[PDB]
Amino acid sequence: QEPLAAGAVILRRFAFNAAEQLIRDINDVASQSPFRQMVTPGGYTMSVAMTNCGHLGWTTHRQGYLYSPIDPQTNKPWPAMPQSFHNLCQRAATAAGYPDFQPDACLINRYAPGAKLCLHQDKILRAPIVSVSLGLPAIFQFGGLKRNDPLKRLLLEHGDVVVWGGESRLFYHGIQPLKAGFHPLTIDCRYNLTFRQAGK
DNA sequence: AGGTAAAACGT
DNA sequence: AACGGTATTACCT
Ligand SMILES: O=C(O)CCC(=O)C(=O)O
Ligand SMILES: [Mn+2]
Repeated sequence: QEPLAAGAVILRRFAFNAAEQLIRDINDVASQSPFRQMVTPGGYTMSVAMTNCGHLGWTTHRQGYLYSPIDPQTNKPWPAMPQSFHNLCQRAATAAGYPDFQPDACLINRYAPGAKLCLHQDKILRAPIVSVSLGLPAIFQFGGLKRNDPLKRLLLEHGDVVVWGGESRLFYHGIQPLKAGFHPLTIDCRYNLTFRQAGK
């Protein structure tokens, strides 16, 4: 449990023991709602490929960003949140000092070599974010409330969990372009799980 | 009024 | 290649 910011902590290798099962469940989720690279409102295809599980999934469309109960690619509900995901999330939230967190949304990100996520805030209720890294390492940027607030850069390795909330809830953060490499469990990619409470 | 796109090129 | 401009507006509710 390392002090990233007010309300924020990195729990290194927290999910290491759970990771094989987590990855099996990512595969099961994506067999129903496939990974897709979404298109921004501005018309650019994101380098990260995404899917979701739980009641609500994050998606883009022409008018903005949206949490939706329906996957617009399949026209069916997102797959149910795996119990492995929910149990890990709750354990990590508890360890980070957010014992009452009840997520209803899990965004699954797959990073191939070169994929990034430019600095952004998680907007759209005042609950924490629990963010689980799997596979290849990546450099995570964590800033402040303003885009030009100085950035901490942290290598996130397989099994690391970052939790933010309270004063750091809306802080800008991001992922630098993924370096190529090998990981025994994911082979050639990084996955992240982002748990939120997106609904009432 | 106030929130949201940019979760996306030049130096 | 780290930093910051752009939304310094347009278009919604
Ligand atoms: O991949 C990560 O560690 C961060 C992902 C993220 O910020 C998001 O999906 O909103
Ligand atoms: Mn985010």
